[PDB]
Amino acid sequence: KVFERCELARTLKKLGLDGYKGVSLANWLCLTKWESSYNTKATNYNPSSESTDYGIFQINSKWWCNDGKTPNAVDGCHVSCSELMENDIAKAVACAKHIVSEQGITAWVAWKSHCRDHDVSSYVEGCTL
Ligand code: NA
Repeated sequence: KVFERCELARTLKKLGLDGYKGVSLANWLCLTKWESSYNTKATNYNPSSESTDYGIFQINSKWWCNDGKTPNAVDGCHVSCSELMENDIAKAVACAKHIVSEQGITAWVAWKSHCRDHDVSSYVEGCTL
């Protein structure tokens, strides 16, 4: 599923991400924009660790989900990487909560590069929340 921005905003808020461990909704919307363009089926190969980033949060297979093919890997979220690409982002959100709790918001390099020290208020512009 590719989300519209405000549709995603509403979904992330319903799933308890607004302010979760100090990360505002608009920050999550900026992160997911730059990571995946709001596409739940986004994938990107990471040759540095021969791994793949999956779904709207671009969660990596070396650490956080099982995909079988990744060498020297663990499954921190106890989930198949496929489940992090479901149209229903519930499992993806649960795993993001785990990641941010364990490693902090800086776990997402895309957030550091595009969102940190930027005004991200525009991500909720025109959304009913
Ligand atoms: Na894994």
